[PDB]
Amino acid sequence: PSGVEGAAFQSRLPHDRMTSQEAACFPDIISGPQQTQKVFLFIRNRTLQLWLDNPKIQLTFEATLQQLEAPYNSDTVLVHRVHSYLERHGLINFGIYKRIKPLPTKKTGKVIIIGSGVSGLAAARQLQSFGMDVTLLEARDRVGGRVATFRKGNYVADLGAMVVTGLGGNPMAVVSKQVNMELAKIKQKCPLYEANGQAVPKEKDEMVEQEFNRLLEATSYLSHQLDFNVLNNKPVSLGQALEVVIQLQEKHVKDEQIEHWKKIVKTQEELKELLNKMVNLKEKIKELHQQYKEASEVKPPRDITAEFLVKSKHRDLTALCKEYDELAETQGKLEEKLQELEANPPSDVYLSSRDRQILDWHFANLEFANATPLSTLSLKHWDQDDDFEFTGSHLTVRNGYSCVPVALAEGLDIKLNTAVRQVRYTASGCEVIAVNTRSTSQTFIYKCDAVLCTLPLGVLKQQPPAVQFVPPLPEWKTSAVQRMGFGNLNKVVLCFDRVFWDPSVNLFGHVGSTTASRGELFLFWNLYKAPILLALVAGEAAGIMENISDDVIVGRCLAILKGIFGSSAVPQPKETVVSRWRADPWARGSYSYVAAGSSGNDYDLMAQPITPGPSIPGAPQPIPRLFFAGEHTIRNYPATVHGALLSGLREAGRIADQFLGAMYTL
Amino acid sequence: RKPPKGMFLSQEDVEAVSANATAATTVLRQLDMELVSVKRQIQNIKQTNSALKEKLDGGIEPYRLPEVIQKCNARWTTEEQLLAVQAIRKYGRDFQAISDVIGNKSVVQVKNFFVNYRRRFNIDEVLQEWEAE
Ligand SMILES: CCC(=N)C[C@@H](c1ccccc1)[C@]12Nc3cc(C)c(C)cc3N(C[C@H](O)[C@H](O)[C@H](O)COP(=O)(O)OP(=O)(O)OC[C@H]3O[C@@H](n4cnc5c(N)ncnc54)[C@H](O)[C@@H]3O)[C@@H]1NC(=O)NC2=O
Repeated sequence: PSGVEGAAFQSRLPHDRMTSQEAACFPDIISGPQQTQKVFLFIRNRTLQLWLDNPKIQLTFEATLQQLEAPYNSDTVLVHRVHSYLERHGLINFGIYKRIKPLPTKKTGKVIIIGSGVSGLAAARQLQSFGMDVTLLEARDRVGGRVATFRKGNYVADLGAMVVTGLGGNPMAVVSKQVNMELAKIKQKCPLYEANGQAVPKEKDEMVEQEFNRLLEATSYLSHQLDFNVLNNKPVSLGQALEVVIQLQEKHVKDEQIEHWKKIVKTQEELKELLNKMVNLKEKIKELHQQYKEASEVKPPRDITAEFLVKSKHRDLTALCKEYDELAETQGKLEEKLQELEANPPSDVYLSSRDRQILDWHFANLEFANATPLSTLSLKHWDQDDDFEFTGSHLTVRNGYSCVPVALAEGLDIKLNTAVRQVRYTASGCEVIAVNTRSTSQTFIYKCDAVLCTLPLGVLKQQPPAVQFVPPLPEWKTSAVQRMGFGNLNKVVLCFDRVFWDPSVNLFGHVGSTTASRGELFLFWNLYKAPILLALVAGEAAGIMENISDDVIVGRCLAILKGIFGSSAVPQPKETVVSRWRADPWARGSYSYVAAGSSGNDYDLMAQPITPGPSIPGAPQPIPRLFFAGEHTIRNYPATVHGALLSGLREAGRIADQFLGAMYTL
Repeated sequence: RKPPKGMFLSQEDVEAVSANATAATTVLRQLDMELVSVKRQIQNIKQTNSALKEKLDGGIEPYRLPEVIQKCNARWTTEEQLLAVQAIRKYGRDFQAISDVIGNKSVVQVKNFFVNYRRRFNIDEVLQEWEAE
């Protein structure tokens, strides 16, 4: 899409319809006449376009009105309302832009932001941009959180986020124009290599993959069409459902063999009855011919009865010979109908051990994409976010993804090495207690109007708690924290002195030996300028490999590589790095997934701010004080950088509305 | 509305494989045995039919009698009439058989005979005695 309508699309908005959010701010318009709505929609789409055409400079209300046409530029209170709305909710002027109107000299309100991850940073920038007092508290000695980038010499490899999942409607598409990211397209082609160290042929490869995709649609069919979602009170997982489907497919293959061989017996038994009748006829014929012969022995001239006997027996014999020939006829048809059915048996097996192994690689891939054993994913909802997939080729940040959080961090009050221990929120404001990660007995206290919590879900999950909430988070929030899944996936960075793999190939799989190890070093990435191969550890393997030393891991890495590329083409690696996200105390995992028994709705619960009780009893309902951003809070874009980024923009909007007032709603 | 084509997922089957933990492995074994059960039954009848096939060896070859090619006549030699009476006694209304025995009389001439020599050859009595067997 292009024009003003491309801008709406690129901003994840329907170009010809007002969103629920827009209805909330412009209820005069959306309940009003259709004419005004289209004026509104155009002004919105047009302003978005203007921002999108040039995201390196701030788009002011003046600049916007300047480039609008009659009849649209006539009503300025509308144009002003629209522009302000877009700016507030970070649809325009977000990320890193050059300001035209230098920041308000004195700030209003004070916000503490926990964590300088991307969601944290994105909010910080917005709030500071709205003229608020913002300070981020990061436990790590670096920004970006789950955007980690290994750097040494010229070796650059992301141990965290690595892929931009398409620029079509991606907020990262704007960020990429603002920040020097080197975006290289990822060539889709991925050759698999069995345990032996030799390629799967295109024959197999395609027939397994197509079976895999067939198997998924099947699970989708069990979920939505057969309502197969609860089993012994427990919510049905995807893994479960995939098994149930494979089983039913194995069952059917047998059902087919039975009914085919059952065709053989039914026919082979018709032949039996016929051969029996045939033996009994060659029996009567044998004896009847004897009698005719005995009557022909009585030499002429004979009387008429004796002549009759000869004639009679002759007729009776040719009558029985007619039948035997008609039965040798029938025998011929049935005897070939057997070589017919024995020529084409149905399928021998559903899948062989070679097949089931390649299919397991495809399962490993899904386990990687969701950073979790498929036995944990919700059947009904594991892909609830599919509709909001971006368009275009997936890309890599060739200069390392960290270039983004670092870029966003510029200009912000960030306290590194500062581990938040306790968040206290009350009717009259909040205080945050953090310590110094280095010498931990050294304590800090922060007073603020509001707290923005961007703590990873795995962190919020910690038992016993890493961060204490005073008063405790309400049960509706903590149940959402429990129900939700927070997965795990790890990366192995292999740095060499030379390329020894197909340089025109970005990714190539390794098929594991067992179901149990299907995610163990199952995939390899050739993405970077330097000679680096990156190796994924997904599924159940991810959680176990964290207990294994780097050498043992790199050993298996080299072994696999030798198997594929020849035992002497694979040298000893110059530099190696192994991630351990579940072990990492500031993550406690990689990213969230829709666990079985959760839904996309739990993500909304995560995003809902907390409003403390009143100080003095009988005093009015307070302002909300505790707010949440993060990958785990954005229903339509979970588990991603853009999603985090967007959630940060979301909360900054909401916080500003709350503490600076929304002038644009009148 | 429907599964992917060739995939089998009936409401009934789904419940059967999920009824317990190894109800999967149970049903897959019932069929594995049902197959082996039928498979040996195949070789059993294959064996039986092989023996029956060999007892039919040579066919009915040393038993066929060369073809009697004779032109259909209209007149009744006393011979032919007497052949007929006995054929009726042995075949009843099987005009085809009676025709084949007499050799040179058409299926209709046989039927004609029935009404012509009806009184003289007491064909009523002859036929009623054919039925008596
Ligand atoms: C669903 C698709 C997907 N999985 C995306 C990835 C992908 C995979 C496969 C194919 C294509 C793409 C994805 N790949 C990927 C790979 C790996 C290994 C991991 C771990 C993650 C990803 N993601 C997910 C994002 O990295 C993640 O959602 C955001 O970075 C999180 O930001 P925040 O919410 O701010 O938390 P955050 O970044 O963790 O920030 C929280 C901060 O709080 C700090 N903190 C914690 N505790 C305390 C405390 N007590 N006091 C103070 N501070 C504290 C902490 O240090 C941290 O800095 C990728 N996203 C993506 O867009 N592309 C990718 O390729």
